[PDB]
Amino acid sequence: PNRSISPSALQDLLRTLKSPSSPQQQQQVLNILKSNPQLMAAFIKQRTAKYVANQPGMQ
Amino acid sequence: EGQSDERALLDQLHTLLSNTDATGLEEIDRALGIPELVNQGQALEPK
Repeated sequence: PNRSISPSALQDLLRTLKSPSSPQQQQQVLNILKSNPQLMAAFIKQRTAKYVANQPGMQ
Repeated sequence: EGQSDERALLDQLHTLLSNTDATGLEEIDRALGIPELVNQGQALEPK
């Protein structure tokens, strides 16, 4: 996790959401999320994008 | 980096992590203030 920053999270953050967020409901997502900063920002960006595409209000 | 395998594995990982939703992802979003960042317009920013 150096060339690609998430190649470990490619197993563990992947299985952390492939195994659903019911037994995976906890901050165990958030604890692997932080590892690749671009994945973290891409999460925050597309999370926000998914929301404005559902509940924009004025944005 | 050389965003090649890093790009492709980032793409599939942010696709998983934003595939619509996940039932505890609501907490992960509010733990990052994301439902507030919505009304701030953060989705519309290039950064």
